[PDB]
Amino acid sequence: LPDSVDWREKGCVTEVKYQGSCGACWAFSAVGALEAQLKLKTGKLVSLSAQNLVDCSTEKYGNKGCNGGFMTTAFQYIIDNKGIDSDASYPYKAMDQKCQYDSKYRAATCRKYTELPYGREDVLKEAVANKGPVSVGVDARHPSFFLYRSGVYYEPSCTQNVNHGVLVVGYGDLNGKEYWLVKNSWGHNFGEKGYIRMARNKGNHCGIASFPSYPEI
Ligand SMILES: *[C@H](CS(=O)(=O)c1ccccc1)[C@H](CCc1ccccc1)NC(=O)[C@H](CCS(=O)(=O)c1ccccc1)NC(=O)N1CCOCC1
Repeated sequence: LPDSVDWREKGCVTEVKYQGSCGACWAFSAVGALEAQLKLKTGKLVSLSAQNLVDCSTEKYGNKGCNGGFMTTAFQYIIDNKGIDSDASYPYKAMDQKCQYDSKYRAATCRKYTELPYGREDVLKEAVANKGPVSVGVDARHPSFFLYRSGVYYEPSCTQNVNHGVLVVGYGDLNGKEYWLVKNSWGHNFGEKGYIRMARNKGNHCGIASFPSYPEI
């Protein structure tokens, strides 16, 4: 395993998106993971439809559109549905709509997904390096998270009580302090150009390694 990894360098991460008034962070976290796999298997990088998950991966999957969801059930939907549209053909309107999936504009498919063991940052590291970007949940209820702008984020009062779905696109160390490179979905005005570096190997800080998962085409 390399001392550091940044899947952006490998051209496997689309542009940071802005979820707006719709709390579909789970939707963005899920598509982000698939996008990296689509690129890794077709040399083509395309933003996948988050709206597609918000309108179609609903009750049967335990998801509530703009009111919250699960990355794993989002993957199962893509498998059951055998496809998901691209952002271009099924744009993000930031609100729940009637499912408008159209296989004519399918951009990717999913074969299965894997959930990693709870709290194991060493397994997450091995996955991020060898498999690609991993979808994880983090405790982002503290203001210190919102006010973030630079450096390795460390919040003493963080817990493993996750509530926000995001994407781990790499890891490394900045001045001795280890970190996870996390892509957020609050626009480019958050942290450093939409990303945030979170403390690594600090006892599953903010529960970043609590519920990791990634898709496989
Ligand atoms: C996205 C997070 S957000 O940007 O912090 C946000 C804060 C406030 C309002 C909107 C978004 C999203 C927010 C849900 C929400 C909550 C309250 C009001 C409106 C919207 N969070 C979720 O969708 C999470 C994602 C799953 S997780 O990463 O927390 C996780 C937990 C357990 C195992 C694995 C991963 N899920 C939910 O919030 N819910 C609630 C509804 O039922 C489905 C799951």
